[PDB]
Amino acid sequence: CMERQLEAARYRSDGALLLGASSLSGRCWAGSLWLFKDPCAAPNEGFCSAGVQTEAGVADLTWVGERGILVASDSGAVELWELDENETLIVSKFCKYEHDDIVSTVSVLSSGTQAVSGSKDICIKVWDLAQQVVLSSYRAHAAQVTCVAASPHKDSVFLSCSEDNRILLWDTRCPKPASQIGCSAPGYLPTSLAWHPQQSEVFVFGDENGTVSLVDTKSTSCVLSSAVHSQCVTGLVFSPHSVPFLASLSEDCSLAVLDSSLSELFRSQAHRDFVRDATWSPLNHSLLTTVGWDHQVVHHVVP
Amino acid sequence: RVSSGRDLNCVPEIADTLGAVAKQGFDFLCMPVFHPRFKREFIQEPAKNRPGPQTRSDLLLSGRDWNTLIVGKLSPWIRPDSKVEKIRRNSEAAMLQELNFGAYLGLPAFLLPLNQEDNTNLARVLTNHIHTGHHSSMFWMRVPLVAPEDLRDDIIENAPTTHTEEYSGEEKTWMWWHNFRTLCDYSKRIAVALEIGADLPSNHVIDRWLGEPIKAAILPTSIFLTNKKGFPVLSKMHQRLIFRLLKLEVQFIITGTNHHSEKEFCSYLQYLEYLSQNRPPPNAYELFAKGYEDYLQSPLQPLMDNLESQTYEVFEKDPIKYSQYQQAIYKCLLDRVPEEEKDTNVQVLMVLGAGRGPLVNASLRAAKQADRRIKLYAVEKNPNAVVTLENWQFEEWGSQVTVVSSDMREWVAPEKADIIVSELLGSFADNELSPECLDGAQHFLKDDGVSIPGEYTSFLAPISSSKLYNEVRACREKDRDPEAQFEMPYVVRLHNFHQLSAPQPCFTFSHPNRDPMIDNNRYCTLEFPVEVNTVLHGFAGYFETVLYQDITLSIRPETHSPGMFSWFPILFPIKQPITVREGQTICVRFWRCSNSKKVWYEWAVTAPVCSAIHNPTGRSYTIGL
Amino acid sequence: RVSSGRDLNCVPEIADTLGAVAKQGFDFLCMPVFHPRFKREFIQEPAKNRPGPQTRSDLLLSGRDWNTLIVGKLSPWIRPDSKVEKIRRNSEAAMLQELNFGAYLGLPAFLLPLNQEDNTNLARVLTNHIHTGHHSSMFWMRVPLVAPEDLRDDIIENAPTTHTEEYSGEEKTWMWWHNFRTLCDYSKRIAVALEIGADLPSNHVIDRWLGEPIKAAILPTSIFLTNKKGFPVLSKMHQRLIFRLLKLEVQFIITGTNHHSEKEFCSYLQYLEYLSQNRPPPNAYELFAKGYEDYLQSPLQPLMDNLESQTYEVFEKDPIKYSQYQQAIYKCLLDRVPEEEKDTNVQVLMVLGAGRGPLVNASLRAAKQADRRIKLYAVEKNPNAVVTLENWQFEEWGSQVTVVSSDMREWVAPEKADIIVSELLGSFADNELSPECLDGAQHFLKDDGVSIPGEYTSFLAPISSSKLYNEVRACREKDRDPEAQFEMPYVVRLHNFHQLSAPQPCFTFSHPNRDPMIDNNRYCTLEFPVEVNTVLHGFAGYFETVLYQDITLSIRPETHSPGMFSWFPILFPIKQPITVREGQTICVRFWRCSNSKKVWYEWAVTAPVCSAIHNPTGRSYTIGL
Amino acid sequence: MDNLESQTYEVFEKDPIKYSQYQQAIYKCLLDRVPEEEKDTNVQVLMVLGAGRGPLVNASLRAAKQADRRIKLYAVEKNPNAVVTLENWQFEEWGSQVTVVSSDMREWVAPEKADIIVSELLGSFADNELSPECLDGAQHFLKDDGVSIPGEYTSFLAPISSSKLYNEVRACREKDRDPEAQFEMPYVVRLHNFHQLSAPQPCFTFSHPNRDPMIDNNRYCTLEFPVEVNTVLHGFAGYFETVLYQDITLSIRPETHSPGMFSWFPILFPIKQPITVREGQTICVRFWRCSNSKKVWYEWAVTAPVCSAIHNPTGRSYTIGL
Ligand SMILES: Cn1cnc2ccc(-c3ccnc(NC[C@H](O)CN4CCc5ccccc5C4)c3)cc21
Ligand SMILES: Cn1cnc2ccc(-c3ccnc(NC[C@H](O)CN4CCc5ccccc5C4)c3)cc21
Ligand SMILES: Nc1ncnc2c1ncn2[C@@H]1O[C@H](C[C@@H](N)CC[C@H](N)C(=O)O)[C@@H](O)[C@H]1O
Ligand SMILES: Nc1ncnc2c1ncn2[C@@H]1O[C@H](C[C@@H](N)CC[C@H](N)C(=O)O)[C@@H](O)[C@H]1O
Ligand SMILES: Nc1ncnc2c1ncn2[C@@H]1O[C@H](C[C@@H](N)CC[C@H](N)C(=O)O)[C@@H](O)[C@H]1O
Repeated sequence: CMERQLEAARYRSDGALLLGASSLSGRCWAGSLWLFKDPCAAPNEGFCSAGVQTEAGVADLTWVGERGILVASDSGAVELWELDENETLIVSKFCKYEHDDIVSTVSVLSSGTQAVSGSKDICIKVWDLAQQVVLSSYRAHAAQVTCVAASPHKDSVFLSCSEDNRILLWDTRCPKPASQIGCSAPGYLPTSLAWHPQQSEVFVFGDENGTVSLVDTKSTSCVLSSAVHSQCVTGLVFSPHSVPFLASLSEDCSLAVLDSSLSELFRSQAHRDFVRDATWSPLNHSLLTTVGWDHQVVHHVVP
Repeated sequence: RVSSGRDLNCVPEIADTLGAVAKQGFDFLCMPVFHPRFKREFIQEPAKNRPGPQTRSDLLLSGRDWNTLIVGKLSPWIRPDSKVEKIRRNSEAAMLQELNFGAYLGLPAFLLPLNQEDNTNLARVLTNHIHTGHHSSMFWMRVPLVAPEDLRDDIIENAPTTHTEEYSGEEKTWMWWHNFRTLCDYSKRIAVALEIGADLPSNHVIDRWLGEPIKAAILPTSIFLTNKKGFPVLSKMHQRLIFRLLKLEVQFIITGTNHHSEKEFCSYLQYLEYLSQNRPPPNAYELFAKGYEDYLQSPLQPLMDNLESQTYEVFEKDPIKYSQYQQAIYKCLLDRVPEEEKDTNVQVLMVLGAGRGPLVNASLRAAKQADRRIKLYAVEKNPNAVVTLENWQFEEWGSQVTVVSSDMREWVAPEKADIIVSELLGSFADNELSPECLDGAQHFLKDDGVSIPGEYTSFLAPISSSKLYNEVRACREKDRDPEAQFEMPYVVRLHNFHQLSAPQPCFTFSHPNRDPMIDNNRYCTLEFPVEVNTVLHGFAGYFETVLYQDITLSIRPETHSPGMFSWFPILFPIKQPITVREGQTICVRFWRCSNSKKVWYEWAVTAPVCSAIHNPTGRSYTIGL
Repeated sequence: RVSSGRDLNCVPEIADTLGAVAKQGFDFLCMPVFHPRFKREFIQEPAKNRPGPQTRSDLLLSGRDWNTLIVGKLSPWIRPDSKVEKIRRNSEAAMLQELNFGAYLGLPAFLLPLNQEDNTNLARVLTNHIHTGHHSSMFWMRVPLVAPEDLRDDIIENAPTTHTEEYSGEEKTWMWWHNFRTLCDYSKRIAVALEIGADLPSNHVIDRWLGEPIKAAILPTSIFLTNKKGFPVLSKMHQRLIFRLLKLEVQFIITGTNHHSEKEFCSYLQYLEYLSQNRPPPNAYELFAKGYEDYLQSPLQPLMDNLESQTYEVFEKDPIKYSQYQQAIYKCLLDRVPEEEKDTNVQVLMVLGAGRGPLVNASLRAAKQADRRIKLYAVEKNPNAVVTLENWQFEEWGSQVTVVSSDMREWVAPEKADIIVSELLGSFADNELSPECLDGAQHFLKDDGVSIPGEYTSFLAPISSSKLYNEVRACREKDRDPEAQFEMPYVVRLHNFHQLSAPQPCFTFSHPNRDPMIDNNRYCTLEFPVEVNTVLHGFAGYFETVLYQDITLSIRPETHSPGMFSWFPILFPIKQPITVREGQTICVRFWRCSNSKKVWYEWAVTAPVCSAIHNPTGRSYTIGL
Repeated sequence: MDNLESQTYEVFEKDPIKYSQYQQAIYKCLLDRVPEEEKDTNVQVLMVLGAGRGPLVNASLRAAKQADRRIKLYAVEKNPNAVVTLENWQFEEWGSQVTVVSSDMREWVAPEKADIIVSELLGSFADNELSPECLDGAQHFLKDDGVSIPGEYTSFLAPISSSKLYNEVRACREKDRDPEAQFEMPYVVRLHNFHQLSAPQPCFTFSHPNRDPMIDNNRYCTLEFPVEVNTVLHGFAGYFETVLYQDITLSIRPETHSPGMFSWFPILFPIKQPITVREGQTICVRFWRCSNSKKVWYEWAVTAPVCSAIHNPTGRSYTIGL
């Protein structure tokens, strides 16, 4: 049986669907992890490939390679779950209690051997996944860390953002690893991040007020911006196309899809609660899957 | 033993978690009452219509467990002071919702953070909650010694942490608490959960919190060090603060995960227990005072009222006051009658205000210690104690002691005294009219006669203390001036307070007083150099007295008579708190005033700003002649 | 176990005597504080200058012994109301002297007699004492059921005892207590030590003392009878009074010498213990109420406030209310769906104000008892209980129960009801706005739909009780009308009181109410025949309700639902007590009033005299819509 | 909750500017809604919401034979005592052109919809007589393209110094209530012995009609008043401005005050304790408008250069009855 609040949806390269969800109300506050080789069968538990209960809720997750699942837990743990040989069990590889508060965000760095986590405890941590240890611990921020995002191609570079209003570009090769970046004037709080998968120099960020903006790291200047949403922007997900489209999800319960100049191509009101994640099919590049706290798994068709 | 809770921000199952932490040793648990990640919408559809339940059920704990074991926590996404209107309105409504739920549940406390400068709207919402109905939870505001922004790693290349020290800046969080608490008009329901950091800030930043209503101190696991054998312990400097916090008596709260994997959570706890086991034991004074900290008493009306038998009982047990008197009487006897006169010379000794007789006995012990001879009068105005006295001189003293039932200002003495002995002293020395009483008695002391005490002096010190300011404010009564509480002094065992400058002498009286024209009125100006930032709430008074020569009594802290519990300090409030800054001078003015019927004090602060003149005319407070 | 003291008027040695009586079983001792025969002079010489001591010393007992074991007695020569001036002045001064001494000593009580009609000056002196300082003794006025003059042997030839009975005369001593207590302005510090005689007076003389503040009952040895084996016992009629006095809970006092020489003093005591061992055990109701007698509660603001979880908890334990509801729902189901329709017909049942769900469960039990089928809505305005409810319908009820979070006056119902079920009732029936609430809900009951309750009726009875009059008076607050306390009703477990006439119906409401024009305002006149003399202090309210057909709930004493503790009576005070005489009628008038925001009651007595109209405009008390 | 007295309507009916300003607004609106070719064919439905003794009904009538256009009038009034004056007006004078309606505008079931609603429900702080709540519950009977007159209003605040007024407030202590309540309610006062410390700044703004998807009349606002003298702060003078129609306005803001208009004095919002302000400091003040279903109130607090207590929390000392 599956808890109502769907937190995460990610396609594997082979087309199978990883699902994360928490119980955010009722007697038991926990979470679970699900694998759905039939993605159209989501989220019925009987018609799943694998599935397991976690100690506490899942605030975030990400695929590690092809069989690993890296989880941001309410408990302060970062955990790594391993997919079965058959891929019919999901087995705990490590549970490490290193954060002092809810771990809110997690991301795998380019070479698949390290990860960065972000916490309400205001810390950012760099993990050796093979070693199951915290390599580095950074208190750069002054309020809870909202999102960490690895660069596509460099193991020492990642974005982070906090309710302390700072967007930070990181580079563990420098003596002083973080460097504050963003728009001319300090605007609204940064709530979501995604690197451009082609131009490894550009990213987008979403704010608390529903604006999506495009940033050059080179210009240290905000290129374009658009008011996409009427509420906070919780996720930004680029399509796997040559010229990638950008999926935009929100607490206004809608999904939008925008082109590279950030114009609206599509919008979906299908959800009736917060939209928590988007994931593009590796197979059908026009098929896009969103999940939300309504416990709906919706497969969209994008022009 | 310490009282301590566990702070958690993750609770999968309530029954399990409560058990686990109770096993570990904790007295209570701080947890979310809604899931910390469960952002609710109150206005926009469809999110607003989210099917319930909105949280987990009250049935999961007994009514008693809720009332004694659980401290609520505001959900961390609730931001009433956000610059985004919609977030401001969901937060306003969600804060109400969570606060109403804690009240429904009967929770004894509830935590809310001050984690930024502007908390106006949080303050307004909470004030509004406080003034809605009849619920009982304390509110603990989670404030750090050091702001998060001033605590960060210096690891941002283009945003360095500012190196040059700012005396003010490092007190920024006291001002967070101060403004918040002012906004909410000093509600007795709002207290401090002070969060202690790995790096302590400077003394001065920490002292700042002296006299604030600290109900709990939050210790992250991360601030603990590791000893030889792997156990958690604290730095020397952290220990000093633990001791000050134990002395104050607060509840400790452990927060964060186990950073000593070798042992369980009870290890942190056992260190705190170790610390309190290891502090000094209560001295004799501290044991007497134990129940009385910041408890406010109306001072005795010494003349218009008669003390109760049990009041004489409690103070007769003073292990220092009477043996000090004996020693004064002893030294005086020798000085007045030479060895050759010893069996020829009989000293007339009068005890003025003899109570149940201890100073009469002390006199008697002084005579067969000096080996000299004395005739005793025991004068007492309280006819009820006169019963104890007259039963003493029949069964014991014999005709050596002449018991006299009357006022010393009234008595027609058969002969003159060599020595008058009295203890007519209150905590501000002369606040029981010892001057007026001994003045009207002195006509029967021989021209070369000694008074014991020979003199006394009162002292004043400015103080900070929100707690006491609030205890006074709460003393408002029906059918009198709504501000009278502030225009009278209180005998109080000052405990949760900060003394802002060293005590300075105020009024002085000498006995006998053969001033051609006797005047007991006084006017005095005091200038108190202050070297911290703070808020002034009143003046602690104390006193010193010269019994005889070098034999003294004192409640001035610097020269306090050890073991002597007979007097607590006195507190003289002011109607309105006054902000004082580093390096400023507090100027205060006291008058002693009288007419034929009564005596009173009037006071006013004149710098760094003026207060109203307090108690003009004895309008709120007089001492009856 | 009883709490009892010994009354003595002779104490040679205090330590001995205290011991002796403690041995015998007594909890405390009533004794002189000065020698009863020791007439003192305060004005004329030489008598005035009598060398002391004036009495024995406080040192003879511990402070604790004084506070817990000794009750003072006024010296019997003290006669403040004598017609001889000099005696009047020595008495005034000696009464002060003895009273000051009891206060000095910290005595918990002190006895003074009312042994004659005129006690004005005694009253004045005592009043003056009460308003001097801060002392704590109760004053117990020793009054007999029967005056000594009405008790004498008829053995004076030329002064016969008057044979013809006088209804009034035999109540002369109640009027002694009444005037005295009025003089002293009802001080909460003055209570009754009622002296029981060998011959009881008539019932009516004794009932007179119903609702007075009796703190002790004094039993002379002389009134006890002797049984077969020589032990002391009491007449059947005396036992009845002992039982009423135990029920009231007072302290017993044995007075006089041992008139059963065969045994010791503990024998009298052991009989009293025997008596209280032998009374009925507390029924379920009496056990719930145990801590609540004459304790005054502000009634719930049912709509503007949300009940706390522990409040639902306490009342969910009612062993009768819910099983009565179940039985009403049961009978209704059968009446609406025939056996042939049983599996075809699904009744729509709405619980309006569902709290934590007990009436939803009772509905469910009623359905598989009637063996019929139902669809349930659970409406609740209190979002905190809605949490309990929504956790119930996920874990248990399933889609058979639709939980609805809103006000019943607000809800847009998807379908119409066959049956609405509610318990929105306060102690005066409609004082929680059940009428207004069900009125605005009824538009969704089908044309042939049943409301449970179908109707309710409130009832009123006039009462006597100085104790409650004083509890109300003491409810004066700062910052509001100084008489508001009297212009609002109180939920109270009426205990020390006398009910003056039988309850009479007041307001009645029916549901549904398809009155063409609905009006919930009411005006009613009641005439209460009174057959005793007494003083009126207020009106006890009660109620009855028809759940379904013959299934009822009631807190009217005559028809009280057994075991049902969910409602205490309600009290409606009047500002000023009113004297009523044998055979008079008390007339009272109640109005129920409203506007769109609130509902309130206004009341006035119109006979035998008028009171002021109480609570005009809801100036002191409204019930928020 | 109260009904005005006859003499109160009398005094203000004598305002030499307020009504002729209304007439001019009604005039301009009529022309804008009905073209010359429609003039004799088009009859505008005009509703006066809160009609008092009829001056805005007459001003409407004068506006019609000034614009030379044709109108049907409703005169709604909740005060049954003024309704007596009104119904005696429409018998003796107005005739069936004016339909007098005795009820609350929030309550009335209107037979038809309005082209134009006309009202003056304004107090010295604009919205302090519940004009928003009143026009909100009335708007369902304004046609989709209907105009409200006023179209909008805005309140303004300025900090003030004045020991005299501080003392007048202090002296307002009453028996049987909070001894500090005097300070937690505003006063209509012709401010005279006082010093205004900074220029007035806009506070709350309301628009009519308000077809906000979700209507919310609550408000929270922060104002920063630059002060360039040394002084002591004792309270905030409030004022207001309103857009009747287009460029036709009323104002009691000193800088833009409507000349001759005496119908409103300023409002005063005290603080419990005076606050010392120094040359070059900023006074920061915060106002909230609050409500529930029964009442509306204001709560305020100073946050710089020091904080005051939050005033009037919960409407504990002062509410405006719905
Ligand atoms: C802690 N404590 C326990 N019982 C107390 C009774 C009175 C007081 C009390 C009340 C108001 N003022 C004072 N302090 C000033 C007095 O002058 C203290 N002296 C100390 C010596 C003394 C000796 C005999 C009789 C009375 C006294 C009182 C004490 C404190 C008590
Ligand atoms: C003896 N006791 C112990 N806890 C109490 C809480 C409230 C009250 C209380 C306070 C004011 N008025 C009342 N009585 C009138 C109420 O309508 C009684 N009903 C009885 C049934 C009921 C069921 C659920 C929730 C509340 C109630 C309240 C009781 C009494 C309590
Ligand atoms: N003017 C006065 N004349 C006579 N007795 C006084 C006067 N003023 C105060 N007293 C008594 O002086 C005593 C003062 C007490 N502080 C000392 C009691 C006793 N000497 C002792 O040390 O225990 C009280 O018993 C007062 O009643
Ligand atoms: N107008 C209303 N609409 C909805 N609920 C109401 C209304 N008035 C009162 N209530 C609720 O009705 C319940 C009344 C209680 N006396 C009964 C609780 C529950 N039925 C029980 O017997 O335990 C309370 O929980 C109120 O909050
Ligand atoms: N909700 C309401 N419904 C109907 N009348 C109202 C309402 N609120 C206020 N009023 C009336 O509106 C009038 C407002 C006055 N300021 C104006 C009087 C008149 N229009 C004039 O200018 O002289 C008063 O007569 C109020 O009684």
